[PDB]
Amino acid sequence: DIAGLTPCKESKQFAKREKQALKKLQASLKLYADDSAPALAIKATMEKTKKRFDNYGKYGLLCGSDGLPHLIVSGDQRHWGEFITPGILFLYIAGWIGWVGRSYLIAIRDEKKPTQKEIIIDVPLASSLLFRGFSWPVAAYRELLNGELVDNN
Amino acid sequence: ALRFPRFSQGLAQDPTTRRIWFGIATAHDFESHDDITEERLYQNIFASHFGQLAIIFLWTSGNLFHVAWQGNFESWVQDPLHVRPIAHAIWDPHFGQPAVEAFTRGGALGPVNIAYSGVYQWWYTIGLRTNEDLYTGALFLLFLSVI
Amino acid sequence: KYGDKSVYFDLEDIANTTGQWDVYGSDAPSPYNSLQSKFFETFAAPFTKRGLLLKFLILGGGSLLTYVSANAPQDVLPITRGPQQPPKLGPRGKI
Amino acid sequence: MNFPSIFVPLVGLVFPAIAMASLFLYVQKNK
Amino acid sequence: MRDFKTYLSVAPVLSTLWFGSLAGLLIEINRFFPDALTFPFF
Amino acid sequence: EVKILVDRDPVKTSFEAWAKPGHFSRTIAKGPETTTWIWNLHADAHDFDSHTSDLEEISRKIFSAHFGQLSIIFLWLSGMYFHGARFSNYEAWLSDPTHIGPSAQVVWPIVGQEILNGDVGGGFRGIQITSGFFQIWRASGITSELQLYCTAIGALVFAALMLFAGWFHYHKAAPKLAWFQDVESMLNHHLAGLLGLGSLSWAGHQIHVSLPINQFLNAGVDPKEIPLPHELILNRDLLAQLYPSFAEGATPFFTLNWSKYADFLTFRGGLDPVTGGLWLTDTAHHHLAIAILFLIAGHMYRTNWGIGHGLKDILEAHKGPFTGQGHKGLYEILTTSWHAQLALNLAMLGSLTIVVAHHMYAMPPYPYLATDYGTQLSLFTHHMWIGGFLIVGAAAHAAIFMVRDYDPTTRYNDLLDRVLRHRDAIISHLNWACIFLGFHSFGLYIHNDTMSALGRPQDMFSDTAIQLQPVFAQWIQNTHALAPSATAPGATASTSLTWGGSDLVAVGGKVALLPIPLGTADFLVHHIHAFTIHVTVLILLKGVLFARSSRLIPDKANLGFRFPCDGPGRGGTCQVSAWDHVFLGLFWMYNSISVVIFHFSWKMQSDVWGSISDQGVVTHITGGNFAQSSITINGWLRDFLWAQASQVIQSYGSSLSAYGLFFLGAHFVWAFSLMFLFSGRGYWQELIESIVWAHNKLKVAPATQPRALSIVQGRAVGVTHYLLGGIATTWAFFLARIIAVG
Amino acid sequence: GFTPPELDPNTPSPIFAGSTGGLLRKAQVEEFYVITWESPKEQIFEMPTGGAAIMREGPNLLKLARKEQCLALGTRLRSKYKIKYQFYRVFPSGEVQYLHPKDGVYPEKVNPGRQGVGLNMRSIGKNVSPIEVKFTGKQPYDL
Ligand code: CLA
Ligand code: CLA
Ligand code: CLA
Ligand code: CLA
Ligand code: CLA
Ligand code: CLA
Repeated sequence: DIAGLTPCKESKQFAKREKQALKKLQASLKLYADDSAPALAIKATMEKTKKRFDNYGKYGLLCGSDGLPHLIVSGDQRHWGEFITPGILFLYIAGWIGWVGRSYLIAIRDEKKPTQKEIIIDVPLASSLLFRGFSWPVAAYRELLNGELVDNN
Repeated sequence: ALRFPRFSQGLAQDPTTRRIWFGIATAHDFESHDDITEERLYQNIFASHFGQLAIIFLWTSGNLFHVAWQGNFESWVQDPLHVRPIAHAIWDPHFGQPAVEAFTRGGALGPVNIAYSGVYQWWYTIGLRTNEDLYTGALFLLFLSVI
Repeated sequence: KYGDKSVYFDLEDIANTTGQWDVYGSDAPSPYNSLQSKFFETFAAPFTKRGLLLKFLILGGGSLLTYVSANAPQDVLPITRGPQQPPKLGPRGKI
Repeated sequence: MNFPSIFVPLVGLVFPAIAMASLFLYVQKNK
Repeated sequence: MRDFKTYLSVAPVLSTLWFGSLAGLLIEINRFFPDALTFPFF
Repeated sequence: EVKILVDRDPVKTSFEAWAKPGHFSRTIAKGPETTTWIWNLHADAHDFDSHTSDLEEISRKIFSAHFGQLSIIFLWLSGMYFHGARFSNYEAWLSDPTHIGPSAQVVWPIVGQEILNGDVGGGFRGIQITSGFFQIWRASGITSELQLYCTAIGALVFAALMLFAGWFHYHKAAPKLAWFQDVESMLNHHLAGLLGLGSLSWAGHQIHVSLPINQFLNAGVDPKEIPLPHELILNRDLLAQLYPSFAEGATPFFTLNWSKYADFLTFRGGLDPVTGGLWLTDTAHHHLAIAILFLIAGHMYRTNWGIGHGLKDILEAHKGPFTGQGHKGLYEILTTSWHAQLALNLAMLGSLTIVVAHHMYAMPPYPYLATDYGTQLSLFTHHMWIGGFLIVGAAAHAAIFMVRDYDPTTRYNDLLDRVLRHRDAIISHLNWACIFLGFHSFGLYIHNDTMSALGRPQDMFSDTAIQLQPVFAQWIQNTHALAPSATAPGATASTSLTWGGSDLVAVGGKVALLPIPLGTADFLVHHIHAFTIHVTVLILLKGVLFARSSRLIPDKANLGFRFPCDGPGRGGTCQVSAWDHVFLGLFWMYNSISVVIFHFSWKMQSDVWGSISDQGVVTHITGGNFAQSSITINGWLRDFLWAQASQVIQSYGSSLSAYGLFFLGAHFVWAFSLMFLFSGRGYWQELIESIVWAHNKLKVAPATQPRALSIVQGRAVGVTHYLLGGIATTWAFFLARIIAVG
Repeated sequence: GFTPPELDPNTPSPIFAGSTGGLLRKAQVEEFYVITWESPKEQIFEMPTGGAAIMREGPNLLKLARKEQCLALGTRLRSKYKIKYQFYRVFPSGEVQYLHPKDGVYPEKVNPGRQGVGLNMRSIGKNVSPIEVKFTGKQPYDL
């Protein structure tokens, strides 16, 4: 109960929102015969909604007074999977992309016409450097330690 | 210079209309004027500051006088709620009759504007209670503007 | 000269070169009656002086506008007369 | 005495006429 | 064939292929793991 | 002399030019030094006049680009026919057109977007379409999805044929210059073989296929039990039961007894009460007469045989005392300049599109088209926008002709010279006309707003006030209402139901068309329209006339057609080019078309569209508030924008939520355009300098030096995003409002 | 010692049918420019005031309102038709000032006898900061 928020699996308003969603979906479902393709699509949508609400309840999310889950980014260990773990994953992927791009730009820096390698990407070198960003934190840390990350102009 | 603006020889001899424009937006930029020194610039700044103080005092005096003369401060003091403040009266010859009907608010006998600047509450809190106090304050602020 | 064929520039004649002409001005004499002209000359003489006319126009216009606005009948302008209707309440009870 | 009926035309009509007349005469001067 | 591969290596064609593959991967991930608000694996 | 002049194998088919970007010109093929090159590569891509100075290669590139465009159009048509065959409810819509919404697109069940599959009816869930393809297919006699599939396959084959022809007529067998300059044979073939024969073939299809199938459909026969269209061709008695004149064959045609064909060729007019569209017999007779007129109008111009007319002689024969030498020299101008032809054809096609939109709204030619309010609104708005864009492009390319292809040393025209000599008079008179129209059209709205705000409703320009009645338009409406009485005795009914009378067509409880009243509000809106059109004309014509020189820049033609400025000199020479005149006129065309479509939407929602009760009364969508509210800007803001935007702001959570998202996104893009429109290049370049330093600090700066967008490109991006946002806003608002309530 | 050629008022004008882009009141109260050239063949050229004119063989004189128009027309004549051109400035008092070739030689090519005006013997980045020229009429670039 952080910041006066009830858990989503013990929230009456969360179940109420699920009830409204299922009622609207059933009202849409009543227009078609049960063996038809639109009826099957609506039933699949209802099952997806039920699974979504059950997963949101079981994930440990804290639901506000309006029945919607509220993310906590203060760093609480109960809610590290809302911001901190996806944030670390995003930082890893973004560092991968940035390191691969920087390595490609460094590799084609000392050429006769480097710009020709930017409008037309040299695919073998790019594919060689693609997996170099898997170990981007180690390479970046060592390059910073050896003073190769920055340029003193 | 021999032509408006007199503070800029370059703008004065302009044969186009932009001179009339450019003598307005460069009037208070003394540092770009013609044949100016440091002490003259500082004295002009001092005089303009005195003028600005005078207009501020005159504007406050006008607010007090119009509230005293056309507002309902005395009836607002007795009932701070359920009474709308009145800033100043409305005299518009272009007004139609329903405009006179809809704009007659408060205890006024004609069209008035409802004050939303909060001067009523500020003057009520700090001790002003009657219209003669507002008249005296307006006179004092006019005297301060003249000073 | 300027009037010769295929030539339109004269150094001694600038007004024709630069087109300084009276396109519609006519030097015909006055068509109005002499008595009409005399009556309008003596009856419009005080308005000849332009500074005096400007001052007189400003003062007369201001005085007449103020006199008309102040002493207009109450039934002419709707603003001169009051509401002549009972005032209505506000949407929170006069507040 | 109805003061708005005197001052509102004075400040909205007569004073602007005087002001723009004087400013037009002063701007178009050739000293 | 070398010229055609050079054309395939130009910026819009390569960007289109890369972003189409990425969009397909994201769409398939969203189909197989739908309605993801948290990271619950840990 | 008019032969087939074609050279064999002029251009080698290879991918070498694919591997090199910007091969077409010299300053660009050198390689990118800055990022601006990339933008230049997308700016001079289709400017064939700047790539080469030879007219033959330019014409061949134009011909093959036209072939590629035709291939793209055929591909798009194949896609529409396929998406009408599969993923559509056309067969369901055929049975109940008055209660089932047309739909031809379905979304996939991903990320919750399946909410866009709305209950359109007929046991189908999908996106409701407003292109009116269902009405075309019903008017064509299509009653099955197999026919749509066959049409899609045929259009795919035709797209492949167009692409092959485009490759063939440039890389293998390219026409010569004299082939393109044979304008007389081209006009003859395009008037007799393209328009005339096409109209004749479509009239044959309507007579032999559309008429019996539509008669069976309007007779209540179930679509699957209707005989196939080929069965009415092999069996003449099957067609003769519906139309007995078919028992006589073509002998009444060959004996000039055409009055025997008065059962399927009728001049009836009006609308079909069963379907709410034009009579298909009327369309058949119309297309037949149009085919005859075009076929006898296509044998006019001279060719290999001495009979015919010469365009040069016809032009040279018309010269008056005011115009001097007259139209002499225009043939050589028009036959040697593609930009002049583009200007003329763009203006004519835009005006044609505008008149097409007006005549489709006024006369719905397809069954169940008028009662489909969404289709009518979408078609009118879309073709209005297309016409405005083409009209703007007309002046845009006339300016290019004046800058580039105009010269008086050779190909000199007297009329163009006399136009250019008194251009100041034209521009000043049009300026005065624009000011006068703006005052006496919009100051009336301001006056009405002030009188209503001051509590003086008797002083406004209203119907219950000072009246500005369109006496001329009302007289025209009255004249066209009584046209069957005296002026056109052979017509049973009037040409439309929008003039007058007691006529009213209602299908399925919805009003198709009504006699449209004209009052003071229509007067004010039409004069607003005239003012906006005149201002757009002023901007575009000023750009065209001063594209070469003026009193400010006497050598503006040397600077080019598309240049930013001539520096801050002469007080400032910003946007002096004709390209900037086009860029400014784009906004005014947008404004004019927006006002036009707002007028159309509100007027048909208040005075035409609605519902018919069983007793007989008619209740409109907005209750006829156009007469009293549209005379003030506050009325447009409240009763049209604010009132009808409730159907697009409340669409969240339903099948119309994509329209709300597009509403918000279009507002966002329109706001985003103001950044490019209000700013300048220097600030962005100076900021890019700091960003470049930040990248250079970490050895990640690129070799292609980043540069801010050019001045002209900044204006182009601003106007493009402005038009996109301001048009998509109206698109989403119109679609959501007219689908939710119509 | 190059002497300026005197203006010949009796010079015939090119055949023109009239345009609205010609002279205005500025030609009367203020100066107006006059360009004289020598056409070796009767041909047709494009006026800087819009429209096309037909120059006659021999000397040709044309009066325009701005110096830029005169220079643009002269550049067109020199580049396209290869004609020597000289233009003057005429005041309402009748004074004539021989303008374009100040020494008989075109300004693009170097000619001895020209004096340097506006010449600064420093790089552009060595200009004095404005704070050092404040409260004085001298500008940083004028020093
Ligand atoms: C003790 C005597 C003294 C006093 C009273 C002042 C007072 C003043 N001097 Mg100073 N001055 C002094 C000594 C003094 N000076 C000396 C010895 C020198 C020479 C070394 C100067 C040199 C000098 C110069 C050169 C100038 C001034 C200026 C001013 C005026 C500033 C403008 C203004 O009115 O501020 C009003 C501000 C306040 C009263 C207080 C600050 C307001 C705070 C920030 C806000 C918070 C307050 C509160 C919430 C308000 C509520 C509002 C209400 C509606 C509820 C002010 C009249 C200017 C001038 O004279 O203009 C004409 C100016 O140009 N002075
Ligand atoms: C701020 C000051 C101001 C004032 C006091 C007025 C006053 C008035 N307005 Mg308005 N008006 C204003 C601003 C103002 N206007 C502006 C800015 C606009 C432009 C948007 C208008 C546009 C406007 C229109 C279009 C009309 C009015 C008219 C009216 C009249 C209302 C009914 C009536 O009295 O008719 C009775 C009217 C008269 C008896 C006129 C009396 C005038 C006196 C006798 C003339 C002699 C002096 C005169 C004022 C000029 C000289 C003074 C000075 C220039 C030297 C009244 C004169 C109406 C009008 O006057 O037409 C009849 C009208 O039709 N006004
Ligand atoms: C009577 C036969 C004829 C026909 C039908 C056309 C029709 C057409 N021509 Mg024209 N043309 C003709 C004779 C003809 N032309 C002659 C003799 C000349 C030389 C003087 C030209 C010169 C010419 C040029 C220079 C251009 C055209 C273009 C076009 C197209 C623009 C109209 C449009 O797209 O509508 C849509 C119309 C249709 C899709 C309806 C069906 C028409 C079929 C598909 C066309 C087959 C017609 C062809 C002439 C005969 C086949 C030749 C054979 C070897 C296969 C259209 C396909 C423009 C274009 O778009 O080119 C690609 C173009 O650039 N034409
Ligand atoms: C002011 C009077 C006037 C008007 C109103 C028009 C109006 C029209 N003309 Mg033009 N025309 C005029 C004078 C005029 N013309 C003169 C004097 C000539 C003789 C030089 C021509 C030559 C001409 C030709 C040869 C053709 C037109 C066509 C058309 C129509 C274009 C169809 C379109 O919008 O594309 C919609 C699609 C198409 C049908 C057109 C396809 C594109 C065409 C074939 C390309 C134009 C090429 C042209 C020959 C340029 C070659 C340059 C060469 C010297 C290198 C348009 C309505 C076309 C027409 O007849 O259409 C039925 C057409 O074929 N015009
Ligand atoms: C009918 C056919 C037509 C044709 C064949 C031409 C032909 C041409 N035009 Mg003209 N033009 C037309 C209509 C036409 N125009 C119209 C209707 C307009 C009014 C807008 C113009 C206005 C115009 C201008 C302002 C200019 C030309 C110029 C040109 C030339 C080069 C074009 C270029 O390189 O662009 C190549 C292609 C592009 C730059 C594509 C740009 C992207 C567009 C703007 C976006 C459309 C938005 C889209 C619907 C939104 C989707 C979202 C997105 C994510 C996909 C060429 C002669 C140019 C010129 O000759 O330069 C000297 C030029 O300056 N034209
Ligand atoms: C939304 C406000 C707006 C307004 C009011 C204007 C106004 C005008 N535009 Mg501009 N314009 C705008 C936005 C606007 N523009 C935008 C966004 C662009 C970018 C594309 C342009 C670009 C542009 C171009 C490219 C052109 C114009 C032109 C015109 C003028 C023609 C209309 C006319 O004179 O009728 C009369 C005047 C109006 C309708 C303005 C409102 C006046 C009302 C009716 C009366 C005011 C009452 C009265 C004066 C009393 C005054 C009170 C007193 C106290 C002073 C006019 C000055 C055209 C022009 O120059 O032609 C002459 C032109 O070619 N505009």
